[PDB]
Amino acid sequence: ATLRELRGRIRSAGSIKKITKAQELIATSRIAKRGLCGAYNAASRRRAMKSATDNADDLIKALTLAANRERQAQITQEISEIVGGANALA
Amino acid sequence: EREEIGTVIDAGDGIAHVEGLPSVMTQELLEFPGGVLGVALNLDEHSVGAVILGEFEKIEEGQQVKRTGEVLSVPVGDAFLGRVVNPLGQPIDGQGDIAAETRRALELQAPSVVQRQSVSEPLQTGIKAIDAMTPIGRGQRQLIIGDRKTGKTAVCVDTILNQREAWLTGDPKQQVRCVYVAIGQKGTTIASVKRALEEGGAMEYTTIVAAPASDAAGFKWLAPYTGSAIGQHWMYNGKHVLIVFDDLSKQADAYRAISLLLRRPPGREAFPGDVFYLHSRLLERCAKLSDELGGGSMTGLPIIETKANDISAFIPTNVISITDGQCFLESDLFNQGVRPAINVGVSVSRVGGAAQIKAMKEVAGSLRLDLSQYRELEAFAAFASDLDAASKAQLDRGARLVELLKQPQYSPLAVEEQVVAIFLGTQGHLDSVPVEDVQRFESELLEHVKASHSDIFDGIRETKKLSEEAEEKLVSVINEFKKGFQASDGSSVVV
Amino acid sequence: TAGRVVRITGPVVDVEFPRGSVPELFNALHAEITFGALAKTLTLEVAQHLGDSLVRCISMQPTDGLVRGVEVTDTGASISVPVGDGVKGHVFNALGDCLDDPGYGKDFEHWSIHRKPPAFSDLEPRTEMLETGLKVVDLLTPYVRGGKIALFGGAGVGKTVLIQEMINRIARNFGGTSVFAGVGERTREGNDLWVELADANVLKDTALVFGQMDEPPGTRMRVALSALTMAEFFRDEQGQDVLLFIDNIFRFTQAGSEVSTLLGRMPSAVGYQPTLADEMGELQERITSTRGRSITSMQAVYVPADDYTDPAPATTFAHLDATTELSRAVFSKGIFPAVDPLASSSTILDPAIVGDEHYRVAQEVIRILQRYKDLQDIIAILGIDELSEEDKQLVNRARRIERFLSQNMMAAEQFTGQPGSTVPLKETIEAFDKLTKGEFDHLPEQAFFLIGGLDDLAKKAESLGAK
Amino acid sequence: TAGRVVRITGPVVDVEFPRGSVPELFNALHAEITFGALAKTLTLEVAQHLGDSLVRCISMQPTDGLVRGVEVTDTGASISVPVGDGVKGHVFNALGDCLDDPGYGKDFEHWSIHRKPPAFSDLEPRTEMLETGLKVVDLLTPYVRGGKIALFGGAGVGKTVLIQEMINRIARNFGGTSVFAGVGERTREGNDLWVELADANVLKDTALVFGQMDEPPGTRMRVALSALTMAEFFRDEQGQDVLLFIDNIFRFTQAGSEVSTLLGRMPSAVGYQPTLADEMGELQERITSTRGRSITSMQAVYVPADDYTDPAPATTFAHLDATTELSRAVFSKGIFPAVDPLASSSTILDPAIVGDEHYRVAQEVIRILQRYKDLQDIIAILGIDELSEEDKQLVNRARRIERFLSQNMMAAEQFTGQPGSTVPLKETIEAFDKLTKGEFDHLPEQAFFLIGGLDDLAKKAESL
Ligand SMILES: Nc1ncnc2c1ncn2[C@@H]1O[C@H](COP(=O)(O)OP(=O)(O)OP(=O)(O)O)[C@@H](O)[C@H]1O
Ligand SMILES: Nc1ncnc2c1ncn2[C@@H]1O[C@H](COP(=O)(O)OP(=O)(O)O)[C@@H](O)[C@H]1O
Ligand SMILES: Nc1ncnc2c1ncn2[C@@H]1O[C@H](COP(=O)(O)OP(=O)(O)O)[C@@H](O)[C@H]1O
Ligand SMILES: [Mg+2]
Ligand SMILES: [Mg+2]
Repeated sequence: ATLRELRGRIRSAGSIKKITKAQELIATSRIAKRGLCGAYNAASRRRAMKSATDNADDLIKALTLAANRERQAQITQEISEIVGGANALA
Repeated sequence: EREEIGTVIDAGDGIAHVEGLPSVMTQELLEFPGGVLGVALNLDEHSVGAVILGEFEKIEEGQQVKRTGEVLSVPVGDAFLGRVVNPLGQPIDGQGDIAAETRRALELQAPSVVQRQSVSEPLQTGIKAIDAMTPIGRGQRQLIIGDRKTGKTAVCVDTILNQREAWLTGDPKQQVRCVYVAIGQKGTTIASVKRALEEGGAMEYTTIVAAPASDAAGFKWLAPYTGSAIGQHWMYNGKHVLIVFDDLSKQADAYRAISLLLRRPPGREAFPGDVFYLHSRLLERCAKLSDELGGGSMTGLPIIETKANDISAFIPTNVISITDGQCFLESDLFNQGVRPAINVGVSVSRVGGAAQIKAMKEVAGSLRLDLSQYRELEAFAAFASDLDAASKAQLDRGARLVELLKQPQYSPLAVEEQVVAIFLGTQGHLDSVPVEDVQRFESELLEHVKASHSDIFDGIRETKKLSEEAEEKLVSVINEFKKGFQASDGSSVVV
Repeated sequence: TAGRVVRITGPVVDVEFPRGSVPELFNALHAEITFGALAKTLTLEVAQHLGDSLVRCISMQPTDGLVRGVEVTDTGASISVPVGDGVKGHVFNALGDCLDDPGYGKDFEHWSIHRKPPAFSDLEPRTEMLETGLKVVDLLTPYVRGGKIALFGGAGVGKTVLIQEMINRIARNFGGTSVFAGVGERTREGNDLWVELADANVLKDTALVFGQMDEPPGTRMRVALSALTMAEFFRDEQGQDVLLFIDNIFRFTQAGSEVSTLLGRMPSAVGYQPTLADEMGELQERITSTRGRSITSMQAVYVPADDYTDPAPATTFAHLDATTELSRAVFSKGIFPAVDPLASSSTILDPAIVGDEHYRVAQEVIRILQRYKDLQDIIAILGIDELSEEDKQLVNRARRIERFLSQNMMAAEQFTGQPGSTVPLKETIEAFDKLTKGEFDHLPEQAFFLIGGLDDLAKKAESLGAK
Repeated sequence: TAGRVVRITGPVVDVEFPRGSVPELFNALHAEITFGALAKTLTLEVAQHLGDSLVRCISMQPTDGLVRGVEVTDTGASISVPVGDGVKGHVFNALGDCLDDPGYGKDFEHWSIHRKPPAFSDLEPRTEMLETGLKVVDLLTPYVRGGKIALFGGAGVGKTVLIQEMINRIARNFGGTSVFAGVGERTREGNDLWVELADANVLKDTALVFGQMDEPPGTRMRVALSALTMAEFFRDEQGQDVLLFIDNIFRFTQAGSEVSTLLGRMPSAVGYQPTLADEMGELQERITSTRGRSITSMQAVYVPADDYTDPAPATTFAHLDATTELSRAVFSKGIFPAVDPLASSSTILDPAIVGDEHYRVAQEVIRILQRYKDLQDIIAILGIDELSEEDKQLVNRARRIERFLSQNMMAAEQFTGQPGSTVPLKETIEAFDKLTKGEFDHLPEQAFFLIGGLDDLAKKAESL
């Protein structure tokens, strides 16, 4: 279930990235003319959503690397089981 | 008649080991008592390992096995049209004998690299998404790949049904003979497919090779080759053939089963080291022959079922590498109402525009980029006012084009109708039409044009081009019909 | 001319026979265990001819106490079970012995449990809806009379409860014969079903065949064939409509995988036997209606580890006309039946068979739920307020729809304490048409949870202060 | 002294020889299938010595119709391919048989396909740049002489035209020749390539070696070595520069995996053959520069699951000197060759190799194009008006630079009547330095489409 969970997380992160990039562009437009504004309460929305888009990109990259490690490892483990059975039947 | 004989030395789950038969050939057909048939796959010093093609429970140690002196072969001829046969060419539809013109060995080599010519003739599927985005030419191998229940069989059946007008022309250069190979399918599923083909009058020109799920693994392994041999007989006689393999995943599973039972070394996913060879040998027989050999062709539509949409699995990877293009179907698109559920962003035809007629090539030129831009902009759907005019127009046009590519099942369209529909989409004639109405609008327009302006369709079909006069007449007809059309929200679609 | 045990390894026994007396494949042989505590008569099924007059067989009972060299007798035939109207109202094991009245059915006609499936020319596709009264089933996974229905799911998502629900709604008023095959499932569940059928007075029309999960692999392999042989007799000889329930068919496959390597077969992917699809094909293709002879079959299919890509359920999917796929995700939300509306399917859900209105409403429900699934991660991170107005409306509608697909079932009262309900198909279609238009958007979503029709909805809403 | 078939298991054939006549490893043996429909001569390749005078071999053709006990003849050598100038303009399979003219080249000199790389002392210790004359390649992703260039890009991006362009340039600029190795070649595409090269009139400059997809894994494994052997003859005996095209190298790796599985070897990680790295090294180390002559290779590389850490691409990229990615986006703009200047890379774009000025100009081009890519989304969604004036200046300059990376290619003369250009490296460096400095922003954009150096730029600017 590890690979399935990782793929679900990759899909979630991709959707979040798309939404945050759209919001960053909308904030760019609104600058020329809610609480997603970074440390504003504690322009700012544009920077916060650019940061969030970059963070989601990094998350997608890391999750994809983990997913590929898991995919390779599953192939290797499956082959190990198959060949172990074959050897024991040799 | 002084026959060479061997003896069954062991038998288990569809495999028999037979001593003797010193002169047996690799892949030779063998006869076991009770009219049981086997295939010699493993030849060694001690015995011959044989795949039993049916009634394995009849086999017993000590039974006499005879060699036939012949590798696997099947009868072939025109009489197989409209019939359902098993991978040995035997009818299973209960409709009597099939008169065979001749016999073909299943493993005859594919046409060579100098016995072909470039794929240049459209194989119209009648499905707008395919005929515009990933066109298929005669001689091409176009993989239909997707998860279960994504509409793969529906697309193949629609293609076969679309060949009916071509059949009725009576001209062998336009006619397409269809072979449907069912591998591992439930018998009533095959019956449903045949019923669908009969309703659309496709069994006139269609043969079904059936290897249902209850058949021996040998039959499932052999069925694609049998369908290929039947089709090849026509291909080498100047005919054009469309063969559907539904589906090659089941055939690979059957071959893996046989190989493991034969103790052949397993690799990734436990497949033998020649599964790629299995499918590539099958699919390279689909070809477009040169004029020296009669110019016939066979178009392959292998179907692959992915699990959780993992196209990097072993067998999908192999078949994707083998084929000339891929139609990826997706269940998420299917649930979104995008039917047929083809992912135009990842689907490809390497033959491309060479497989389209000029009119389709023209009207469909901008489709790919329009759809890509729409997919990029979809995030900004709710901010369309904030979008600049160009991006807003791109968003609206993409929505309308996505509606345009939708198609009901069992209803393929003629190439002229497809051209007119895509012309509506890509010439901005759907811009004034509400998205939710596009489909209906299109259908009605196509009805209208067929009722009173057939000359447009006639010009497109005869010339394969949309002339300037035809285009202007079509535009005026569109605007008049727009005056006539009632949007579901009541707003006029005029201007 | 008798054999003798040569090797014993768990449930697989090698038997040597005199040359010229090797039993045919699938023949039943008898061997004695004489140890007092475990004394019994083993039935062995011939699996392979190993050569040199040796056969590899699968024991039907545990081999504990079996001794090398003891006599093995060939019955000359396959395992055969009693058939006829007499099997109705009685409980049998995979070997045909009657459990509730031992010795009963000894004198009946007996049929071998190994049989070829119907000929292809005798097969007729079935397109006729079998209305259940369950909203989600009737709307999104309509069942087919005389067709093949499966309930897929991981462990403990409600396959058995839904099987009992379908016995309640379909078998109770059935005008034909019912066959229930317990394949490798809990003995307690079998006793519960037996008692419940006796209470409902459905037992008199039902033949029960049990091979429980505690039996050796051979029994779990053959019990389905035994039940199916009884059903086939009712289909082809008596010529009446038959209901066939199997819980759980996956056990068949699992049992086959448990003896595969002991039978000397190199394992396939994911540890399954190489013959997975072929054995499943034999069995499943026997489970079918033929022209004029109806078997409505309903199979519970266990999905190992909830992994729907697992080869067993993946291979099973091709054999069904309708599939209700149960989801752990839906279960954990408290939605019962835990049906995944997006993944489930039915071959008769198209306008031609079910009509334009039903098809349209079902497609709209699926589209809304798919969009909600797409939006769930965004709602989890950024919150709902960052959606567009239309997406917020769709999310509210989707939450109400997903809750309204849940239903208080008759078989679930033992768990909720709430009595069940039945919803007519027309009412279901109208209710979901209203829901997809937002006609109930003003009611609290908790008003839609585990109810029947629109009257139940109104009552619960008033109980919640809405209307 | 001839052997006999003892076991047949698909493409694996066990053969028994008399005690003292056992063939050496990798020897080519010949057997006959006499059944009329499938009649053929099988080539087996000795893979293992099983002991007791048995050898295990991989059949190069399907074994259907083979009979136990048939005679097996030892040729006394490994698979050997014809070599010489005669192989140019002709199509061969992995065994040296001519496909376009059966029997052709049987009298040529024949070289064994199993050869060692140049001796360690015979190698050139310093990298060199293969000046192609194409602006984009020369400036941003210079190719290494004797190195390996990965090529990427789906159908329809101008990949075949780029291959034809490189064939042209190696033939006309370096006086060299080309060898195309279709590893796991689709027969339709092999035929298409043959006809297209004949139409382009570059077939005479190139030898085609096809190991087709529908062949057993052995030929798909050995076809790359066969093409490499022809290229090695051209480099070492005819003293020519050779360009060796391999499509697809991943299919060579996968055919190796299939063979390894067929021979009963236990798979390594992710199912590949245990000797994956050794096989790839044996292939790739033969592609080098030695004694003043070089084989340069452009190799199509498939990446499973887009996973660059997958063992096959990971092993292949240990040997790759440059990467050229062809982008549908660039192609759609009419910029040919459609090389994606940002995704493409070269390991010799360093000051120490190409010089300081080249490095500086290339980095400036990359920076401008990257900033343009960043501004692209704003341009598309909010419009170019929203951008600051400096952003507009950068957009104009970057658009001119990216159009100037286009060129009129030799192979493009057959579609557009105009001939191609060869821009010297110094000219490209100075032209792009001026372009980055902003000395042509006034000139119209179309002036930069499909031209050579600065003379062409001035000519087209005045013609507009
Ligand atoms: N264009 C379409 N429009 C609407 N429904 C469609 C369309 N194409 C297919 N369907 C429906 O989708 C469902 C799946 O179709 P189909 O059986 O062809 O898919 P599949 O991928 O081949 O499935 P399987 O896994 O059963 O082989 C069926 O109900 C079919 O009627
Ligand atoms: N419709 C339902 N309503 C309430 N609880 C249910 C319902 N269905 C199942 N459950 C709970 O989940 C458990 C699993 O049901 P069961 O059908 O036995 O699982 P499986 O899917 O493994 O057969 C039940 O024992 C019950 O406690
Ligand atoms: N530099 C160019 N000038 C003119 N036309 C080109 C150029 N590059 C590519 N094309 C056209 O684009 C098409 C695709 O190019 P090609 O290299 O054949 O793609 P692929 O190799 O992927 O099939 C060709 O038909 C060709 O006519
Ligand atoms: Mg299908
Ligand atoms: Mg249960």
